[PDB]
Amino acid sequence: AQVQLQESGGGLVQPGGSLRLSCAASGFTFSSAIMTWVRQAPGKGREWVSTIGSDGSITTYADSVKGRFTISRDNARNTLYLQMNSLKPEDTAVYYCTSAGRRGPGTQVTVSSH
Amino acid sequence: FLAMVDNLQGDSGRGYYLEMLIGTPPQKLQILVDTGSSNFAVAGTPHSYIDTYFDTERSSTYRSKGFDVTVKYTQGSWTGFVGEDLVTIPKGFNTSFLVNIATIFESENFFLPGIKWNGILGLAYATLAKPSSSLETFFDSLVTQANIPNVFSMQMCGANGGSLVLGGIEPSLYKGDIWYTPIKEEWYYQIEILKLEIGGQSLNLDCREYNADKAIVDSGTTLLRLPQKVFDAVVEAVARASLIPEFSDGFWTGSQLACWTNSETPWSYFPKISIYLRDENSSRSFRITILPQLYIQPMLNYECYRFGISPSTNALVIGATVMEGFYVIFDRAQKRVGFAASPCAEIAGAAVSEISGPFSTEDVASNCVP
Ligand SMILES: CC#C[C@]1(c2cc(NC(=O)c3ccc(C#N)cn3)ccc2F)N=C(N)OCC12CC(F)(F)C2
Repeated sequence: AQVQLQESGGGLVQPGGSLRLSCAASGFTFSSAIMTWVRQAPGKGREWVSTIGSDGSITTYADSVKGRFTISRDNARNTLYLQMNSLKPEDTAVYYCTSAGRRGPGTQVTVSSH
Repeated sequence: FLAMVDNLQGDSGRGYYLEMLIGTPPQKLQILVDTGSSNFAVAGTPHSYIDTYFDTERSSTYRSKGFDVTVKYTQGSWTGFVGEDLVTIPKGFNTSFLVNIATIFESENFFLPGIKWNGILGLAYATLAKPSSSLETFFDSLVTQANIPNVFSMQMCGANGGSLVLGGIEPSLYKGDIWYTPIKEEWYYQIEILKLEIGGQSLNLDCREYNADKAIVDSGTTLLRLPQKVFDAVVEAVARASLIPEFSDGFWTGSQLACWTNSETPWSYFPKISIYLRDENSSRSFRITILPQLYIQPMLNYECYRFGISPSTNALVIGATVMEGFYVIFDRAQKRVGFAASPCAEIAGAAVSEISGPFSTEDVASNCVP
């Protein structure tokens, strides 16, 4: 069950900006897996962002991104998404997807005012 | 972690179980803490030797994966549906966490008589998960979603209750030093045994004897289980170390109880049993030690006792017989098991376990696992 995962879509945005991240899955039955987004900035504690259940109807969010971010998936395309609006500088970090113990490499999100 | 102190109920026969709240609205179950399996498996229909089960139809957040899980083992078997739902751990967390759940509809030597739990919390590694290691484990769900370290620790006090600390080590649960031994293979909590000593005397066995197929740490096994050759050698050393008229053969194999005048306790004439574990530095070991009172276990005018050690086939299982002596630290982030002397592990004002170190491993191979 070699759970391989690869995120994309980060970049450098301004306050009030937006991004949409994706995560391509292979190795496992994506359609049957709980999928989670986590973030890690340097020098900080790891922080959960959002989880989604396998059929997509069940989704939970960290209070720090409730109503600013939205998690979604496409089972037919073995792809996980995260839409991120109202970006704040505190949102800066490496965002990654995790399932069953395993994670991809991550994608960088920077919200710089400078 | 103070919220997590004394969150376990039970003893070594009931099991140590945690109160878990599943679904919406929440359904309260009593869940066995099992470091020897990797599924969150609960009772899905009513059944003999249980009062509650989780009714998936009465949870509005429940989601079926549309497949079944099947585990045959030597004692027996269990079969359930696999789904997902929201859980809380009230003696522990505020928030609810989305996890996989197996709801048991059929089994054999699973729900054995006198259990108080109606499910199992498998806290071992992904590799044991069923139907496959892609079924995210409860603890891997909780680490990710709750933001805790990849560590938990367990103290059993039934030698009442105990503590499952998810996330760390609680200092008020141990005194003295933690000693850590490496996890050799992340499936079970498989650790390397280097020597058993009874009454000061080592058994004369190749250290390989104690690790084919595996030595593990399992809260979900009641007794100290030993490969038949090892068992037979522990029994022989225990009886020679004893010098007092013999126990019955029936005692040693679980089929007989030995009894005394509620007054003259049997603990003064039996030996210590010490299991040596390899330290993180391979040249060094440390020994965990159980007095008679943990392996000669009480069950009007007479107190009676069972032997707390049984034979196995392919495993040396460090179960509740031993973990009842120690604060046991499952440090998955550092690939090691830690042991400290449990302060609650005391009877009639005597400590029933000991930990000491360090000793030389210059006499044993560089690896005791085959
Ligand atoms: C899922 C699961 C599982 C099992 C299992 C364990 C148990 N365990 C107990 O009933 C129990 C009672 C008292 C104490 C104490 N102190 C601990 N454990 C029951 C059924 C199982 F099925 N969990 C463990 N650790 O080893 C026995 C197995 C069956 C198996 F598949 F080989 C694994």
